[PDB]
Amino acid sequence: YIPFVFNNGSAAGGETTIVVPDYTIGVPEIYVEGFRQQVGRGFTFNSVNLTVTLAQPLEQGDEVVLMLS
Amino acid sequence: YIPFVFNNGSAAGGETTIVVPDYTIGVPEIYVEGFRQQVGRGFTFNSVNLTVTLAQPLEQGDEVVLMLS
Amino acid sequence: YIPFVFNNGSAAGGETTIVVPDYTIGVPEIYVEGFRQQVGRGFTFNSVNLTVTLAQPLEQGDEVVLMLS
Amino acid sequence: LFSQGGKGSAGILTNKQAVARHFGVKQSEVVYFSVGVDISGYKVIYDKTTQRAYSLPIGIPAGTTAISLSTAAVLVHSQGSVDLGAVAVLRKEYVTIPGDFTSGATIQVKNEILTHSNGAQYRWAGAVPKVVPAGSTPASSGGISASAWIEVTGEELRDELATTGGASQIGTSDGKTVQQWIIANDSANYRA
Amino acid sequence: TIPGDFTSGATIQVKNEILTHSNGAQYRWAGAVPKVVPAGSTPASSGGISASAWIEVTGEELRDELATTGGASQIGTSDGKTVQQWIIANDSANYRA
Amino acid sequence: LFSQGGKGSAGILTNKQAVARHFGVKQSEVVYFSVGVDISGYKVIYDKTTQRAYSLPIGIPAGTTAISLSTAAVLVHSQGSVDLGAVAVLRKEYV
Repeated sequence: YIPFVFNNGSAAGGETTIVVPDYTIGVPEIYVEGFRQQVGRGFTFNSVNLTVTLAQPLEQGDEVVLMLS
Repeated sequence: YIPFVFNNGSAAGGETTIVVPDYTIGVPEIYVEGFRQQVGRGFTFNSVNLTVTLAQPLEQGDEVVLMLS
Repeated sequence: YIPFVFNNGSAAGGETTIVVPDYTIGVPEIYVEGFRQQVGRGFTFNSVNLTVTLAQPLEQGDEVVLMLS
Repeated sequence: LFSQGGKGSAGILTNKQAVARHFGVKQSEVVYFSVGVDISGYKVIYDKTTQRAYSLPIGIPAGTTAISLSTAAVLVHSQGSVDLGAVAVLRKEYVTIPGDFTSGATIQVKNEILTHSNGAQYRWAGAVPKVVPAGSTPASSGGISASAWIEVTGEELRDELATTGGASQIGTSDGKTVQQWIIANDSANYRA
Repeated sequence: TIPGDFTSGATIQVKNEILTHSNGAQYRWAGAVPKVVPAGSTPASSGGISASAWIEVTGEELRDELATTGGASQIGTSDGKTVQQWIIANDSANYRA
Repeated sequence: LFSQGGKGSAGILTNKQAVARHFGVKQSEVVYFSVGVDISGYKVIYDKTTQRAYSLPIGIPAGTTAISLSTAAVLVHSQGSVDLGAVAVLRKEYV
């Protein structure tokens, strides 16, 4: 998997959705502050818009590492 | 690795051993609530019975993601 | 990735740098007590010396799983 | 630092554990405050901005949502408004603010108690943002009274002793209460 | 400090559980494993405030120590003499009476 | 036990959260003590060896570093020495 780091590792706060690059045909894992999230549980990835809908809104400075497939 | 989610992501409680599907010839990693476990430390996988012996008995609602090889 | 466990899973304490085997041409991930670390954020890997420079000095008994590439 | 999930959105559950253990409640009984959360059935509410947790008053109707929470812990919900600082003062869930009177600290919430050089902690019974200048004392900052600084560790016993029954709770060397001895020696005052 | 107060009603499972009252005091129950308190109650109405009943916790030890034979000796008067000393000084009135 | 990041170097932030909630301060206002940390601007200091946290006295000058912290919570910094046990007694932060 290709690791994608959201906003250099520090989220701006209040982010519910994250846009991944085109290459990403799937996001199997999300690592929020070292916590692995499963598809459908901690986040849902839609392939049409290329956007990861998160279970929680991100807070300021959150490190989110997106695994792109 | 093939991620296997134990009981839809919510364990029934008091589970010491987890049975993996046949395909699994090995379980290199266990993710209990986002915590990676190493073989022999947090869990031991036996190939004969296809059962993962956990270091702790699972509590009710625990999210365990089993990596199958 | 090849998982490398530092000092059988229990660090001796006060360890800032970790030496990886030769095979390792890169260390993409570090798992300190189940916490994934990103290159440049939680650790920096130098290919010349084959040493992982950690953001924090390790404490006694810390479980560090090094992913070698 | 290592990425240990104690920051921001990934620290909600561990922070809830810490708050529940501090308040003696269940982890599921702690709620984070934002604009629209259901505060019903929850027993402690945690303010993310001030990183302060307040015990929610019981009896909040099912389905009640929160609009705003002031820096003085004034919580306005859909069914009304609650001064969570006053509730914490009633439950004696005080926060000993860092500093003392001689250094000067500003009190935002009623449950915030300020240390003094005598070893006592004083809570302010007046005014949402009581400000205390450096080098002050409880007497200099408003006095020590019911509408002023109140010592917290002995507040209830001090108030109970100040009532008409206070002399009756204090025994003398002969096994008689101070009130009984006052009634026994009042013949001197009557005679005078 | 169990959530709730006497006016709302809380049930005490463990002896260390202390119930808040509207006076700002916390009372612990010295009787009975599952003390139940109905809504709108008070420590006096729920069993009273005594050694075998509700006990205020923040001043429990000092209240008990003041209730002993030495309590009057720990309290000083305006002239620098203890309350016990002044009681012994004015007891001539009681003796005379 | 499971590897839950509550041990050693990976438990600094959660322990800081716990200490801050116990003391009513911000998580960024708790500092771990070692030989050379800047204790300025911090309001609570945590001793890793004794696993005890003490409220730092206010007014510590900016840039002050710590040399040693005795088992009696005697903290010697670059600008002086502070008996953190006495400070805790004054603030009634008893253990």
